[PDB]
Amino acid sequence: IVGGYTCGANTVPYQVSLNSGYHFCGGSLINSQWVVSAAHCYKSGIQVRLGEDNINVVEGNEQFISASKSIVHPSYNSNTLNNDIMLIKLKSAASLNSRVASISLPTSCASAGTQCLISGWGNTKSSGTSYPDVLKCLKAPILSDSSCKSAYPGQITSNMFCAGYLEGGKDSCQGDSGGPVVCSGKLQGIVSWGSGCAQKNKPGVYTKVCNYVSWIKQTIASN
Ligand SMILES: [Ca+2]
Repeated sequence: IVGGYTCGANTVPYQVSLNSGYHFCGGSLINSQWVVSAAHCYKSGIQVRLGEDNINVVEGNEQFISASKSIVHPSYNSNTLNNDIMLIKLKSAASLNSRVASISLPTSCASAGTQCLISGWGNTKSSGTSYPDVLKCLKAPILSDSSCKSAYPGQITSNMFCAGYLEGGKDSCQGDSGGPVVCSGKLQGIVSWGSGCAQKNKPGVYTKVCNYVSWIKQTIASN
């Protein structure tokens, strides 16, 4: 997250870290046994880390649970990042409490102008690299589809939305991928892609979760 603020420990209780020996992507806990993330975060050997703030220090509220099954969206296209969403089943159910909690799926899509909370452990610089140990937060609005398509001609599908600031300076970034965009208490987006981080006229692009709720529910019901 570039241009954000330190969330505070366990104030984003649905945020997870995906770990394969190191943090590599975020995700969101959507019930006690399932996480949603970005398909471009797929790999084998995932351990899901819940209840994290500092990802390098054991602080006392963590739950570390390995994945038993990953399901990348059937129509994921790694060249265009269309349908950049996957589901991860945990080997055992998490213990839910005030600091480890699920986030609700949306019943409707959020409109442009809605303010959302984006969070993650990704790079905090637009030029260069600096990776934080603690969770960073950013409040940002959903942008109109016209402004999103004007920023990224030929690249925005119906399964994507833009959020952020056209002036630059505030954005998600590398390492935030897969993490949540929460608006009015619902998961509306997944950190997916962008050109660089926090550049002028290049806002973040997010998977539009409201388009996937039927697939998510059906998949969980059968796996
Ligand atoms: Ca920790």
